Amino acid sequence: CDAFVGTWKLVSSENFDDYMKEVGVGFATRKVAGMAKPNMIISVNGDVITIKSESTFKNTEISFILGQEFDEVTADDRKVKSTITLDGGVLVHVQKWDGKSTTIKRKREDDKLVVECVMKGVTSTRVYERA
Ligand SMILES: O=C(O)c1cccc2c3c(n(Cc4ccccc4C(F)(F)F)c12)CCCC3
Repeated sequence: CDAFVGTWKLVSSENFDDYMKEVGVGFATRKVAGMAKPNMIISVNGDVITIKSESTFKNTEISFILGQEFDEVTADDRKVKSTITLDGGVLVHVQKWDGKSTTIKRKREDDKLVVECVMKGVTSTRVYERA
Protein backbone atom coordinates (compact mmCIF):
# COMPACT_ATOMS: atom_id res chain seq x y z
CA CYS A 1 0.00 0.00 0.00
CA ASP A 2 1.15 3.53 -0.92
CA ALA A 3 -1.93 5.87 -1.06
CA PHE A 4 -1.03 6.15 2.58
CA VAL A 5 2.39 7.45 1.77
CA GLY A 6 3.01 10.85 3.23
CA THR A 7 3.36 13.02 6.35
CA TRP A 8 0.21 13.30 8.46
CA LYS A 9 -0.77 15.60 11.34
CA LEU A 10 -3.41 14.78 13.93
CA VAL A 11 -6.28 17.33 13.61
CA SER A 12 -9.17 15.70 15.52
CA SER A 13 -9.76 12.94 18.01
CA GLU A 14 -12.86 11.38 19.72
CA ASN A 15 -13.00 8.91 22.56
CA PHE A 16 -9.18 8.47 22.71
CA ASP A 17 -9.04 8.58 26.50
CA ASP A 18 -11.83 6.00 26.76
CA TYR A 19 -9.98 3.82 24.22
CA MET A 20 -6.73 4.03 26.19
CA LYS A 21 -8.55 3.34 29.42
CA GLU A 22 -10.03 0.14 27.96
CA VAL A 23 -6.65 -0.97 26.69
CA GLY A 24 -5.24 -0.56 30.13
CA VAL A 25 -3.13 2.55 29.81
CA GLY A 26 -2.29 4.06 33.24
CA PHE A 27 -3.52 7.57 34.00
CA ALA A 28 -0.20 9.33 33.63
CA THR A 29 0.41 8.03 30.17
CA ARG A 30 -3.21 8.80 29.17
CA LYS A 31 -2.85 12.37 30.23
CA VAL A 32 0.23 13.01 28.09
CA ALA A 33 -0.72 10.83 25.11
CA GLY A 34 -4.21 12.37 25.04
CA MET A 35 -2.90 15.90 24.81
CA ALA A 36 -0.33 14.91 22.19
CA LYS A 37 -0.55 16.07 18.64
CA PRO A 38 1.62 13.58 16.72
CA ASN A 39 2.90 13.39 13.25
CA MET A 40 2.35 10.06 11.60
CA ILE A 41 4.87 9.61 8.81
CA ILE A 42 4.32 6.63 6.53
CA SER A 43 6.69 5.33 3.82
CA VAL A 44 7.15 2.19 1.66
CA ASN A 45 10.22 0.45 0.16
CA GLY A 46 9.14 -2.62 -1.84
CA ASP A 47 7.32 -4.90 0.56
CA VAL A 48 8.40 -3.19 3.77
CA ILE A 49 6.04 -0.46 4.96
CA THR A 50 7.43 1.86 7.67
CA ILE A 51 5.21 3.92 9.96
CA LYS A 52 6.65 6.58 12.37
CA SER A 53 4.64 8.60 14.91
CA GLU A 54 6.50 11.54 16.44
CA SER A 55 5.49 13.76 19.38
CA THR A 56 7.16 15.47 22.36
CA PHE A 57 5.43 12.79 24.43
CA LYS A 58 7.14 9.92 22.56
CA ASN A 59 8.32 8.73 19.13
CA THR A 60 7.62 5.22 17.91
CA GLU A 61 8.24 3.37 14.68
CA ILE A 62 7.31 0.07 13.09
CA SER A 63 8.49 -1.59 9.92
CA PHE A 64 6.63 -4.64 8.65
CA ILE A 65 5.48 -6.75 5.74
CA LEU A 66 1.78 -7.12 5.04
CA GLY A 67 0.58 -10.39 6.61
CA GLN A 68 3.69 -11.22 8.58
CA GLU A 69 3.34 -11.17 12.41
CA PHE A 70 5.91 -9.08 14.28
CA ASP A 71 6.74 -8.09 17.86
CA GLU A 72 5.83 -4.52 18.73
CA VAL A 73 6.65 -2.44 21.80
CA THR A 74 3.87 0.20 21.91
CA ALA A 75 3.98 3.79 23.09
CA ASP A 76 2.39 2.35 26.27
CA ASP A 77 5.03 -0.31 26.61
CA ARG A 78 2.78 -3.27 25.97
CA LYS A 79 4.55 -6.18 24.27
CA VAL A 80 2.18 -7.23 21.60
CA LYS A 81 2.02 -9.51 18.60
CA SER A 82 1.11 -7.40 15.58
CA THR A 83 -0.26 -8.37 12.24
CA ILE A 84 -1.06 -5.78 9.64
CA THR A 85 -2.89 -6.44 6.34
CA LEU A 86 -4.47 -4.49 3.47
CA ASP A 87 -8.21 -5.18 3.13
CA GLY A 88 -10.13 -3.23 0.43
CA GLY A 89 -7.88 -0.23 0.70
CA VAL A 90 -7.92 -0.37 4.47
CA LEU A 91 -4.80 -1.06 6.54
CA VAL A 92 -6.00 -3.19 9.48
CA HIS A 93 -3.50 -3.62 12.26
CA VAL A 94 -4.04 -6.12 15.02
CA GLN A 95 -2.21 -6.39 18.30
CA LYS A 96 -2.50 -9.46 20.50
CA TRP A 97 -1.29 -9.67 24.12
CA ASP A 98 -2.47 -11.50 27.24
CA GLY A 99 -5.35 -12.94 25.22
CA LYS A 100 -6.50 -9.38 24.50
CA SER A 101 -6.66 -7.75 21.13
CA THR A 102 -7.31 -4.36 19.72
CA THR A 103 -7.72 -3.29 16.14
CA ILE A 104 -6.49 -0.12 14.50
CA LYS A 105 -7.70 0.58 10.98
CA ARG A 106 -6.16 3.31 8.82
CA LYS A 107 -8.13 4.49 5.78
CA ARG A 108 -7.95 7.25 3.21
CA GLU A 109 -11.07 9.41 3.03
CA ASP A 110 -10.99 12.37 0.70
CA ASP A 111 -7.84 14.09 1.81
CA LYS A 112 -7.83 12.67 5.33
CA LEU A 113 -6.20 9.66 6.91
CA VAL A 114 -8.86 8.24 9.24
CA VAL A 115 -7.80 6.03 12.16
CA GLU A 116 -10.36 3.91 13.99
CA CYS A 117 -9.21 2.32 17.24
CA VAL A 118 -11.30 -0.40 18.78
CA MET A 119 -10.92 -2.14 22.14
CA LYS A 120 -13.87 -4.22 23.32
CA GLY A 121 -16.87 -1.88 23.30
CA VAL A 122 -14.93 1.35 22.82
CA THR A 123 -14.34 2.94 19.50
CA SER A 124 -12.10 5.96 19.04
CA THR A 125 -11.68 7.83 15.77
CA ARG A 126 -8.71 9.99 14.88
CA VAL A 127 -8.33 12.19 11.85
CA TYR A 128 -4.97 13.24 10.41
CA GLU A 129 -4.34 15.65 7.52
CA ARG A 130 -1.28 16.14 5.28
CA ALA A 131 1.19 18.50 6.90
O1 LIG B 1 -1.16 8.29 17.18
C1 LIG B 1 -2.34 7.69 17.30
O2 LIG B 1 -3.29 8.25 16.78
C2 LIG B 1 -2.57 6.35 17.99
C3 LIG B 1 -3.37 5.46 17.26
C4 LIG B 1 -3.71 4.20 17.72
C5 LIG B 1 -3.33 3.71 18.98
C6 LIG B 1 -2.55 4.51 19.80
C7 LIG B 1 -1.96 4.34 21.14
C8 LIG B 1 -1.26 5.61 21.41
N1 LIG B 1 -1.41 6.44 20.34
C9 LIG B 1 -0.86 7.78 20.27
C10 LIG B 1 0.61 7.78 19.94
C11 LIG B 1 1.22 6.69 19.31
C12 LIG B 1 2.59 6.75 19.06
C13 LIG B 1 3.34 7.89 19.41
C14 LIG B 1 2.77 9.00 20.02
C15 LIG B 1 1.41 8.97 20.32
C16 LIG B 1 0.77 10.16 20.96
F1 LIG B 1 1.65 11.14 21.04
F2 LIG B 1 0.37 9.84 22.15
F3 LIG B 1 -0.25 10.54 20.24
C17 LIG B 1 -2.14 5.85 19.35
C18 LIG B 1 -0.53 5.83 22.72
C19 LIG B 1 -0.43 4.48 23.42
C20 LIG B 1 -1.79 3.78 23.45
C21 LIG B 1 -2.03 3.17 22.09
